[PDB]
Amino acid sequence: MIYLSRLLIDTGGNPDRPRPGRKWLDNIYNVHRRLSMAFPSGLRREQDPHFLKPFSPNDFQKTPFLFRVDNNIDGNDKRAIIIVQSVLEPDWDYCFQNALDFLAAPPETKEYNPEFKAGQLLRFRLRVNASVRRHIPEMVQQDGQTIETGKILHKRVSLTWDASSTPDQALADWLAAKSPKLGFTLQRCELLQLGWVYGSKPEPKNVKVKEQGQGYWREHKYNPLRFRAALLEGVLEVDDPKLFLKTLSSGIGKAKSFGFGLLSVLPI
RNA sequence: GUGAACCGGAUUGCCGUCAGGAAAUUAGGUGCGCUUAGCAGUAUUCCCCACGCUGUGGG
Repeated sequence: MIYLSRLLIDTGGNPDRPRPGRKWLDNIYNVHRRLSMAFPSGLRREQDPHFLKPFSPNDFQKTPFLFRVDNNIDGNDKRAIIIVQSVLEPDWDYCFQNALDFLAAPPETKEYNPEFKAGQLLRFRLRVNASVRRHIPEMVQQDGQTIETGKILHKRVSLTWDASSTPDQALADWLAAKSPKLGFTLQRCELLQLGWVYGSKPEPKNVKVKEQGQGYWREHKYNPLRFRAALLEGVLEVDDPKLFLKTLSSGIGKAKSFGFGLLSVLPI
């Protein structure tokens, strides 16, 4: 079975007061870490019932869950929705017990058993990371002059199109190229949002040796994280019920640890 | 093992009954925070592993 969970954030109100929930969404790494803190081990929960001990990733279960962040929901109020799809039951009352300021509504969870027959029309929403891997010559310095270096870099960069092609056509072709393998066939696809997603990651770096021995003194260095994001919505038709269920709960692209793979399907 | 050694200033006691700081006070007169900007139609996306001469998988 699948577990589907929904979280709500205000992202509104008085701008002259602290808003930890709205500020929490400025870094995708922080969002991923906070969502990962919702799956504690059976020993950590017994030892620390209040989540008041130092946080170590080795004490939390590893499981490839997926999530997406949606915005602009109305009713005279602003809302940001976080939708999480997982293969395990989340523990929201352990993750947000000391951070109830973050949310504007209690978390909700439910079961999900999608059974689809062959040749069924579905309405889908999903966000992609438009990335391709290429060999790039290394240009450096640019101190008024460009100096080339002989090394060729294997780098994952953004998807590009020609001057006579619209981004929508390029993305539709790029998705229809792989849609045979995933297990569905498109009928219409339109691009809604195209942009970037940013984040920062801490990394330990050694500085000096310990006089008493047994380790170093260490410090933190921050590494940037940039991704190309494109949101799509449209209609699809199931080819075979076997590969489609594998496409779900797995992702349809890269950067799946930063909310970049999730298929949302409605029966039309 | 020294004008040194042995060596208690000790026993008893309430400072209690008395007291209005009180009559009177406007802190008022004058003042633009103003000149400025796509979260988007791109030409390298920070790191690692495997298969090829771009496609999978992890942060």
